[PDB]
Amino acid sequence: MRHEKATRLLDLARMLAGSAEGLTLDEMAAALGVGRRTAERMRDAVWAAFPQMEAIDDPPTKRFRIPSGLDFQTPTAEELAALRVAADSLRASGADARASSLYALEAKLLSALRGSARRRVAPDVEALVQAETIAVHAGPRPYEDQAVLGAIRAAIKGLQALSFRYEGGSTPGRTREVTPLGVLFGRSNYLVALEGKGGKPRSWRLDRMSDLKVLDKPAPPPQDFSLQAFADESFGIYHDEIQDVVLRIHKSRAEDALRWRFHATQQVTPEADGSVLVTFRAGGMRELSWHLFTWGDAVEIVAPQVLKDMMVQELREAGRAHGAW
Amino acid sequence: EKATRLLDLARMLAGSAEGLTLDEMAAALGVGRRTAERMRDAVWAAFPQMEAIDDPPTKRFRIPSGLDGVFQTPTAEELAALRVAADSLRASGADARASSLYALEAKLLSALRGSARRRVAPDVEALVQAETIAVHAGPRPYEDQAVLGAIRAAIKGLQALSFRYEGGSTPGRTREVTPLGVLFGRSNYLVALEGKGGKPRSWRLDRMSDLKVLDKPAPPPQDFSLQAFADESFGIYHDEIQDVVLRIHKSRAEDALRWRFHATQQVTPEADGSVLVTFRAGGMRELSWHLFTWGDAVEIVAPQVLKDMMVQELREAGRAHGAW
DNA sequence: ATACGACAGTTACTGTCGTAT
DNA sequence: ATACGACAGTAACTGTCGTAT
Repeated sequence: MRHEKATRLLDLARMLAGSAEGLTLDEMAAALGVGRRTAERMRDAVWAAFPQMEAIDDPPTKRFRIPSGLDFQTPTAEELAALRVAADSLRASGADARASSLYALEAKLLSALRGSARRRVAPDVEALVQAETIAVHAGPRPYEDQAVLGAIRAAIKGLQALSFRYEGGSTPGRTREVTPLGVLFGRSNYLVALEGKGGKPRSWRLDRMSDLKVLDKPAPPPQDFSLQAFADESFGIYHDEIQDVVLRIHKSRAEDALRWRFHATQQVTPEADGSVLVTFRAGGMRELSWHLFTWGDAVEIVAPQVLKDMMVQELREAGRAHGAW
Repeated sequence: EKATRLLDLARMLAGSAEGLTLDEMAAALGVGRRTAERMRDAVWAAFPQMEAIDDPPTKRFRIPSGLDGVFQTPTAEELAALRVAADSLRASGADARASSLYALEAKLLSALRGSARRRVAPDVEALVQAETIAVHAGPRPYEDQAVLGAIRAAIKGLQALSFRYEGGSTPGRTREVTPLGVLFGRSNYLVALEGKGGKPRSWRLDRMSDLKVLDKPAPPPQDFSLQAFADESFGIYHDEIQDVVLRIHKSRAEDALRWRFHATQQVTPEADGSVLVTFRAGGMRELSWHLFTWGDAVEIVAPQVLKDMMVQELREAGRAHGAW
């Protein structure tokens, strides 16, 4: 028996899918006409592609099977359109990984409708998807190398240390052992991970990570660590000292201020004089100084001093560099 | 990667509903046309029910059945991707877009068999807590289901929409337009033509009320792609389109390389180490806000309207904060 | 038993180029 | 326009063989 490397994967997945009790490596090798070792490699491959694949030990041996795992109810165009423009927005940004997964969810999701449903909602969704676009922010393009990303998620799922060369941060070029905490998709993307004894989480730019390896050591994360909370410690990406920020939006821009997102923790309070008071705690003053720049003259930096300072040092730096003086 | 591209192709042809050209299979897998032929010849062996449909003067190929149910089950990774993309909008402020993906997620889990759903449910939950998307600060989008509902309905009926627009030059006038689409962004906008040969202009959804879908045909142009219109600006605002050209000093040069300024982009390393960035777009304020991010490391060489725009807003805030 | 590498040695995929019905 | 070889040159696949659970 046989058929070429590319199609043997479907052929083996189909086999483990239609087996009740599972097949052993020597059963696969005989059904694939390939022989023990590369059937192992093929079993490898389809487990990668079908994480639903389970193995059952009836010792001494071991049998592998893909259980059913599916039973459809034909969602709406706007649901589908939502999914597509979602994925469209992501590949438009350069987030090829997040986009890929969503395009794959779409393909399998479409295929699972009937002859009728598929061609019937088709022009519906593309009508919608053309009548919707997400504006793309200017900024850095995220590194989404599903090799490095797959390695992170692998280590995280396993409770295992991740290892990589990092070209950044005070001593480039060299191999680093971390406890991976999570992935922070932002301007670029970041590994959130503890390095070394008694560390506290640091941000590792995916742009700068080569040569990942999922080590065989346990690296559990602190039981008290929350990726969200870690992200919410800063106004943007940078984790400075966490400041108490106090801003006063002029009345001219109060309507905006009252329907605006400054931080996850914001309290906005309207004032009798029509101005609006904004308080929140966060690091990332520079990143904050930038956004305040888009408020023009309608914002007063009440607190903290260090914000006031960086706002002005930033201002005068561009001001001479473009001739505002 | 490359062991599953045959299977990635077979999924694409089972969902395409009318097929791909032999050459757009090559573009959605980055393969080169000849390679794709062999992929097609091998998908056909795995999926003999694949139809070949003439669409002159090329062919389409589609799997009309759907795959085996084992190539259809979505993974925890894809499920988690939907959620991270849902929770990203929920957090943004964009609760109408978000609840269609949660609706989709819901109908995906429900379609799993019981014992399968309970086994993947924790794998995704763990997946969604190891990943989060930074929410940038900015306006909380206005997504009134009834305002969006009205707009889409009109676009589906190719009908005129009339609303009262509290903004612009005579606020309160109820206006009748041809709705072309929606630009989701800082706040959200209706892009729409108004009357005889009008040029497309943007309408804030939060400045709309009294939305009626009238039964007057409102056909759009079909040269018009909403995407083209969106990309006419650097951000949201559509003033006169400028040929913007900047040099990123060689200090911040590696960032300039892996940076997105515009869709009409071109960045090339100059000789002295600088990087030259060129793109074509209106919206000079939003652009000058972004150039503030670079501080001293960017010089504006054209246009002067962007320099005057930068110095205006640079001087506006410098006085406001005590800089000079 | 399976998990899994290191590693000669065959071959398969890639793409370019024609010749077809 | 494809459906297809053919054919060098590139790249992985394969199977044998270790060593570890």
